[PDB]
Amino acid sequence: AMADLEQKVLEMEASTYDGVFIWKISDFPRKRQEAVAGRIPAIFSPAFYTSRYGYKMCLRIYLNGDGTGRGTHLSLFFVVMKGPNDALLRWPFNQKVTLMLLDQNNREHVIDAFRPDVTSSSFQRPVNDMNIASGCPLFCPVSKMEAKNSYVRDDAIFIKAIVDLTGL
Amino acid sequence: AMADLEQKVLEMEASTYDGVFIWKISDFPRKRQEAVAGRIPAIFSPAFYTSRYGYKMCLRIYLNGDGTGRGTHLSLFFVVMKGPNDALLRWPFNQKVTLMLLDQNNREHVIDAFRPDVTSSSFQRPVNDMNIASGCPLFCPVSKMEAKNSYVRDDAIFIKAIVDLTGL
Amino acid sequence: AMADLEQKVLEMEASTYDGVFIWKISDFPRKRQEAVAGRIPAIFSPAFYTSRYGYKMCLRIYLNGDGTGRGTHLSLFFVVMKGPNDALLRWPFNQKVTLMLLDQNNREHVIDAFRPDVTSSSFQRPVNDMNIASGCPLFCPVSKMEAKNSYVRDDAIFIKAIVDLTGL
Repeated sequence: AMADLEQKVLEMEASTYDGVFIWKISDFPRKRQEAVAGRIPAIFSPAFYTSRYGYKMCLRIYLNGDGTGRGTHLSLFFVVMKGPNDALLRWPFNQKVTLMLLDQNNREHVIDAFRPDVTSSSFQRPVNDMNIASGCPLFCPVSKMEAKNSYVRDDAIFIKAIVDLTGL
Repeated sequence: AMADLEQKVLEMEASTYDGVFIWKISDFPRKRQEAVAGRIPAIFSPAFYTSRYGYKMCLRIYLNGDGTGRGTHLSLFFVVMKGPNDALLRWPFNQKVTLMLLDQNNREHVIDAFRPDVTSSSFQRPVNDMNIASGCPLFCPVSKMEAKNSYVRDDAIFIKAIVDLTGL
Repeated sequence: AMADLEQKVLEMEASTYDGVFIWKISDFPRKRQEAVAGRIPAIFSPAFYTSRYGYKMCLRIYLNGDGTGRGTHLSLFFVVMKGPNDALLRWPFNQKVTLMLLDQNNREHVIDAFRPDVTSSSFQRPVNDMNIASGCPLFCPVSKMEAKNSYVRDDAIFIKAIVDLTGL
């Protein structure tokens, strides 16, 4: 209950309530290796929300890829989580989501966006803590970022997510 | 102790600073019974604020009623609390307050509102931790909500408070 | 230890993310003496930010003065701190800053403002936890506030900082 409180505090510290989230991933080189090695393929980010009492969401990343991108790309996914106020929200979750890998030279960010499918189980009201993730298996070529460039800086990268709030 | 810190974290986690607060009350059936039994007549909600450094407030609810509503209605009250920045605020507190019991079918919420009386002890600058509560003794007939309907769902209800910020 | 987590909780509780910060200093008389006595000349305030992922900053105050104000005035300084997202921000920090000592009678606040100098090391990207502070050595005559008046009330004063967000 100390790592539980510690974890809670850590979660609160990272939460945002306007649909915009910036996830700094430090110790990049080590985590990158742990992915390549197959020890820790993926990492979950802290949770964030669409509004003070809105949808609860988090991100999941595979530094060395997943599925169609396994070993060739950085795969990034969006996750709808069971939120405390789900009973008050509209389902399925259907807000457009934009995912980005920030260029720390601020000249060319890697960006992609997707429209949730109303028929996918990924966006129905959560029964478990997290619904099945969905996103970009081929988000970024390992060569592009990682292998230097301006995405990795001082052994860290920044992932940014923007959830369109239209209709909320 | 660890109970002190843990309590602070919970408070911080529930705080809002824009005059809007949604209070989710879980274990509704049990709490409802504890009120009917007379063991725990009322419950206080976590605190929320009108602005980052605004008035501090909380709600107090009697699942089996208080005063004129005892045994017949759900009584809901508003409470002005001693805030850390009270010295910088205007007194008496005189913002219009709207109290709601949310319909989880989102079609017919129970709603009431009141205008604080500048002559009431309930709204003067707090001397004690909490001023005398003020609100709605006959907020909602026990029959309406509670006894099924669409207010209680999966053993929980949602109370919402909106403090008008005109002039702040 | 616990003091580590307790400290983090304290910092989170005080943080703001819109460039506006109000610092309540309690036990004023005692702290004032500790300054006059030379035991504790300065005090740092909790940190606050320009935006959710913006610059990290704090204030430093000398209740009995510093440098040109030592012994005659209250000296107040602004501090740019190493922030978690500095890599994504523009450097040097060059936002106009307004510092205030609030009149609790709300009629005459002590106010001053300054323009960061793009050539000062105080505003370059932080290498250490905190850059050199800069601000107002002659912010307020010890006679004005402190010595009574309406700045000190119930043994407390309020310092307010407003960071102009133009261009951010």
